Amino acid sequence: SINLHSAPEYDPSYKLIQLTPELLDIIQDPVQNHQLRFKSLDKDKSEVVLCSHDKTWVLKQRKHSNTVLLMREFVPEQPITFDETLLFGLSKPYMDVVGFAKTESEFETRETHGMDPKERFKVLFRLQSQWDLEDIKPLIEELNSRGMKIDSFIMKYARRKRLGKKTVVTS
Amino acid sequence: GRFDAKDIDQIPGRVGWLTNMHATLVSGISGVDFYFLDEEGGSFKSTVVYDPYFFIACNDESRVNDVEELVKKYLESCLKSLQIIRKEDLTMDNHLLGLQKTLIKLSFVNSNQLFEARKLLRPILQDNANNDAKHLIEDIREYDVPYHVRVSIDKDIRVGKWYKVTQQGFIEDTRKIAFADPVVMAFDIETTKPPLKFPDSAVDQIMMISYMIDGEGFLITNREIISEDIEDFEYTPKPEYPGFFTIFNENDEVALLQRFFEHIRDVRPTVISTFNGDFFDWPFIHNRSKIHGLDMFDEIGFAPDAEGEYKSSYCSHMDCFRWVKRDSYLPQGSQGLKAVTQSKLGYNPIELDPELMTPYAFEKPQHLSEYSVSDAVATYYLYMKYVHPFIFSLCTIIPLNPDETLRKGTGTLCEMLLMVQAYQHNILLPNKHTDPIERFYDGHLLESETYVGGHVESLEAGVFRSDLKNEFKIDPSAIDELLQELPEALKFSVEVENKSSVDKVTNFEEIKNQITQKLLELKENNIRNELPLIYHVDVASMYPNIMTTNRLQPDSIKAERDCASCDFNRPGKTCARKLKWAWRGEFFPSKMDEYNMIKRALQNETFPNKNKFSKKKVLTFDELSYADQVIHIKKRLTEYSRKVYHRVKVSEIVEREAIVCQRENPFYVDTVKSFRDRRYEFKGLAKTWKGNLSKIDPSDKHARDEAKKMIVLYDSLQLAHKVILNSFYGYVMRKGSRWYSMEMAGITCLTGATIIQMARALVERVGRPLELDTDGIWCILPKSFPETYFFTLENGKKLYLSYPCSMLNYRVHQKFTNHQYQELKDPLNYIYETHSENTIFFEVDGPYKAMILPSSKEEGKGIKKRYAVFNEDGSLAELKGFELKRRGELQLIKNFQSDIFKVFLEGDTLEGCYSAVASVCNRWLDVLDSHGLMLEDEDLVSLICENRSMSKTLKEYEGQKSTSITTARRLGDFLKGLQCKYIISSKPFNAPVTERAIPVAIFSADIPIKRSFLRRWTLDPSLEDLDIRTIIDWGYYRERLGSAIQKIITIPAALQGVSNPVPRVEHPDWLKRKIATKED
Amino acid sequence: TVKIWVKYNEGFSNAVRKNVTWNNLW
Amino acid sequence: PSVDIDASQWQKLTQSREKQTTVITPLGMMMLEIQGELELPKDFASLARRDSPNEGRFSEQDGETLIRFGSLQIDGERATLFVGKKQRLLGKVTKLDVPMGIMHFNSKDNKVELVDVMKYKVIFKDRPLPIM
Amino acid sequence: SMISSDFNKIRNLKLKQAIMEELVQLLKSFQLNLIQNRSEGFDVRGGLTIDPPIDEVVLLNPKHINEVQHKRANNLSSLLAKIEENR
DNA sequence: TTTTTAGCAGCAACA
DNA sequence: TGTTGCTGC
Ligand code: SF4
Repeated sequence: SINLHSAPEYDPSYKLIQLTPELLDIIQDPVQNHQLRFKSLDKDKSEVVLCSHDKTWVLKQRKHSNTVLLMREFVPEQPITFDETLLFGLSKPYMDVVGFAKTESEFETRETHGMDPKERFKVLFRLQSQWDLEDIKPLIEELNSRGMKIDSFIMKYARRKRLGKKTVVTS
Repeated sequence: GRFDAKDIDQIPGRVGWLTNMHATLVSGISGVDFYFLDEEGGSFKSTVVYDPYFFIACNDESRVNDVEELVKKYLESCLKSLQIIRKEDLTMDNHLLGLQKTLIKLSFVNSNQLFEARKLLRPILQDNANNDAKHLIEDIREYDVPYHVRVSIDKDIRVGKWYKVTQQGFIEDTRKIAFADPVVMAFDIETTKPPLKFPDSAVDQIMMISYMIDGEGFLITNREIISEDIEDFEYTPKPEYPGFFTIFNENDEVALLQRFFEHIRDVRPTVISTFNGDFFDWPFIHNRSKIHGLDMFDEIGFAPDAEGEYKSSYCSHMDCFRWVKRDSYLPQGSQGLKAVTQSKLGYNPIELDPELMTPYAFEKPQHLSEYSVSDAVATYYLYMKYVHPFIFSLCTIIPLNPDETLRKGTGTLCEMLLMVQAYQHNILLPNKHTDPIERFYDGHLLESETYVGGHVESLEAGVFRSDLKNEFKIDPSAIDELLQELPEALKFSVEVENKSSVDKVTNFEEIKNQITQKLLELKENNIRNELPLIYHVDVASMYPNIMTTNRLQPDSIKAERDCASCDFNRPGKTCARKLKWAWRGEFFPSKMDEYNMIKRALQNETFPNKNKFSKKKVLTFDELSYADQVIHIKKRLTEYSRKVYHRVKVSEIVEREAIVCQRENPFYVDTVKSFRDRRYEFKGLAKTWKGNLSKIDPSDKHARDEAKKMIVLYDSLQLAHKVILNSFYGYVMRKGSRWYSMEMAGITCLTGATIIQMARALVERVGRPLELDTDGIWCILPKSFPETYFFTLENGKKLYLSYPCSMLNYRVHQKFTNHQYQELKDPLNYIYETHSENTIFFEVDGPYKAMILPSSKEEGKGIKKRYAVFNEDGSLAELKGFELKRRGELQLIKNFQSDIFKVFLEGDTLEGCYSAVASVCNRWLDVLDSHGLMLEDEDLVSLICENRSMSKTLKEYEGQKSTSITTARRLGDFLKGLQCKYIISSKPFNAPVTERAIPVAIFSADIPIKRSFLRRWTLDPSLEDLDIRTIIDWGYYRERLGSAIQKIITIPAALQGVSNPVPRVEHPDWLKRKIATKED
Repeated sequence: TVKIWVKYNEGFSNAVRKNVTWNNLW
Repeated sequence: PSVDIDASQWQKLTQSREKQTTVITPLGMMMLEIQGELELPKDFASLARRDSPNEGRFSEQDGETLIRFGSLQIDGERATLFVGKKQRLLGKVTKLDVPMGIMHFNSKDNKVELVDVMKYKVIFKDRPLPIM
Repeated sequence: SMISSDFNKIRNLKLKQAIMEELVQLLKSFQLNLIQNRSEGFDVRGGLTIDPPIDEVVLLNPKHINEVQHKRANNLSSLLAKIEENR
């Protein structure tokens, strides 16, 4: 069996980051110039990203309510013998591990590319009471990166109305 | 121009989908405003004006003109117009020959004038009934239909449907089946509260409002309460539930309320969703708004209605908790937001203790904001995945708006559907049934009458497992019957179940010979000890199918009189189907002379006037309402009956017979048949769509996400017709509803009880039935039994055969088919055809890996409606009774139940399974027998902890007194909805458990405070030890766990005759005696 | 000396995702 | 600001050493998750000295007071952790869906080092029992 | 006549609030207390009454008594809510 | 003021 | 030992 010990003081520098399959492939590549780099625009405000040589992920910390202890194996400096308590199913000790860190969070990586809706729709409907389509699409791209149907993007404030072949946008 | 709905695109005005409808008064004339999320547009309303109306019935059709002149002259102050009309009345003799009741239609300018006409006519009806053209007025009909429901029925306008609004009225489109996407807001609110109390809107503030709009998240924070500025963050609990939250840090509670009302005006939501916001959120916002001098109705259009529910004109209020209570099929222990999120969205939301919310606004406001946005995300995705598609689908068929469609009881939804169908067939609606205030049986006063409902049996108790052997004792004569029935049962499976012809089936004799061999081997070797097949056989839509098969409606149940008055009543008549039902009275043992003696005694007593601003404080007995007279009679009869007869009630069951007309106008049953077929239609369409969602390419975003929403849609119209059908099945006993039919309900139940007892009596001869509940039988069959087969058609398609199912269905069709069903082939000549109708089929579910059934502590008695069932993969398929899933309860029993259920999948025999389960029982007994000196103190606390919530504290609480009541009072002494977390203390010895309930929060309190209250609560002034283990009643917790062990395990094995696997928990003395008398 | 134990949480909870600043690491 | 992750040493050690066979990597690592709070003493140097010599429940190693808080016995997928004299935890070795990775932020030199990559975890989801 | 006036005809909320503030000042100048008579006894609508009852001195006409009582009940609840807000 | 039904488990009191 | 109430399946 392995005896589990704990130190009075943990090193808080050790943190857990989730490694997706793609991250694993990147990690096992000695070829890269730059392997991975943590980047941020500033120290106090901007988000922190994780970058490979050709892709960028934004980091998000996710706290959990459990006690998570990482143990590393160690070789005791002096031979130490422990008493047997009423413990059942105990093999001879062969190595020793110590919980050296206590982590409360993980770092998730989400792929990312390395203004008021109602007002913008109001001004769009203004200059032109009735708008085309291919004409209005590049005008509304800027409001919601939610990846939606362009009609839904428009219906956030202005409204569509059809006729024979054309569909115009009014209110 | 010429009106034709085929040329709709030339038709003028505007097309739109009707999202919201309300009754209005226009410049007053009555009208309905209709709100169209509309296509293309953001929205637009349009108004339909229509005269409110009702009917007068006459007793003599020869003098209708004398009644017409009377009512013109008597109602001149309020009547707009009058017209003589004709309707079919199914209570009229010979209406089945086209005889229609003559009626006077009274029409009004508005609903107020209609109500005054009712106030003028009601005295004439009361004089005529108790004591001239006045005596020709029989009754008023259709006078109580809601006005918007009237316009929706009479114009066929339905929410969820698309219409073109034109001068002539509303025209239903047909090309657009998909809903429009309304702007959907969903919100939740976080409030301050005092320790151990509920929030009070008079003193407590709103801390935050979390919301989502169409998938974007928002949080408003009140910076008087929230200590830091919260930054924009993501709460995405799954990749299918994104939640990006933009934060509005507002200076105070009034800026928070103004921002919330401003943002509602900007986005113009046509749906607002909440979780329980009818009774917390909106009441709180509205009271805080009133304290700050804001009028929430003039700000956003929201006000409390006559029920105290929050509503607007333009926007529907979709309280998800209404759907959770009515439609989700969740038991009441799983109806709180977290347990709904776990059971429906399949994740754990964030969970905060309500006592930590107000502290965390100052100490950890980021973690409070994470909790608040979690409940907005949970509410938004609960609405969009479940409530939205379900409610708008119901609106496409029901003449109600979304708010009423969410909130009315299911039997009222049946009433509206039956009113549409009766109106479309020109049938006259019945008046609402009024229960007689008293009834008598054999000169005894009835307390209540009813029928014998669904049949339920608990036959065996034990562990049954696909890998453990069971003894079978097959009746060889049942196998001889099955061998003789086999050719016609297989033909029936091709012709009736699979709707094909035997001539197309290439392997018919191969399948027949394979089943014949297995049956012959089971006949010769009729005593076997082999593995089981664990099956459930259940009747598809049982009561609806009994109703359609027997042509059961309340439009047919005829007396011998109405049957004798009918011109179709000849020698040789086939159309009078006689069916049995079991009536059940509960009556007082007292006779009519004793009743009259009690009445004469009460006439000498004096009673308080239920009058308020009124004056006369005292009434005599005869000055009371007849309902109040009978309430006082029933009270004195309960005392008298108990004193003279030593019992309060007698109950008696009488088998009765009733006549079901087959020739009677088909409108009820046609609604049921047609509704059943449309649901089947959508199940079919569903399957075709399932094939479409997989056949195609995998580029998920390639204009095929419209196809998947419509899949949810047809599923939803399927579930919708489903609820509507099972409801018709109930509605018919809806006291106070129309089309009521207490009989019909008794026939439906007794026919069902007879079908399931017939099925059980076969299954008991070829296998072992374990439990029977109404429409379902749980059984074990021998593993050698004939099971699943496939017929091969000439076109290479395979038809499915389940022999255990088809052998039952064949016997159901030979015994319960209606060879008297009549249908009207020629409506001009009143020609009826007679055919054979039966729609009653078992379905089969399984085979299953394991089933666990509990036994009683009483000798010879099973426990009905309690079991646990497991799939072949070891997943928990179905459960019955049990706890844990409940709000509060004792945490020890929840953790024990979480561990124990998965372990019933272990072991290769029934004894081996009970031994693995007994290992876990002993481990959980060791924790208690060791006084839980192990583990950590706080953990012992939680597990031992029992939690209970109080509904409304206040005076309900000055009221009763008990353990929680004791915990709440002890929290009040120390520090609606309060969570009473408590333990039970050993001291005072011999005191009731309700006086030994100590709040757990005392263990975390300062040693002087802890000492003073523990001394006062244990009645021990000398208590110096303050360890939680010496305070706890370990004997009480050991009895609680021992009683869970008895119910879930010791019983099963010992009830099935296997030795007791947990000897540290003894059997009850009746069960010990029952085992000893079984082994002797 | 025998005062080491686990105060059992009745159910597993995973908290809200949070953004990370440079100071969050150091 | 910006800083690289140094993963050369872990990578070289990974390529030159065999594939991970058991729950413990060749470099000797293990994680652990407990549904609860591990209640430990607030001080250790003072309390490590009063532990009698026979028990050795609080040992001293290289000037650090380590507490012997339990024992682990791995039987296939099943695993048991004994804590103190009064706690027994039953759990399982589960293969991680997402291989976790431990790193190390050297604030001093502004260097980041990849320490190791996990593939398994030992989870204990049931209420602790006495050691019997 | 000022207390019995139909405030339901006034669409302008600001003007309704100003009149209600003046009426609260008049009720205070005459020391007219709004008492909730809870002598109803059946938890439905405890009628609000003015103490002293000016109604018994002013209302000579039995037809006007019934009309005024129905109008006053809705006004007195609004006035009580405003007196409680001011308190 | 609006409102589906009956059969059953089991805790706790009292006839 | 039985019935009766209540909650909730
Ligand atoms: S049984 Fe025949 S004759 Fe009698 S009421 Fe019914 S339809 Fe008429």
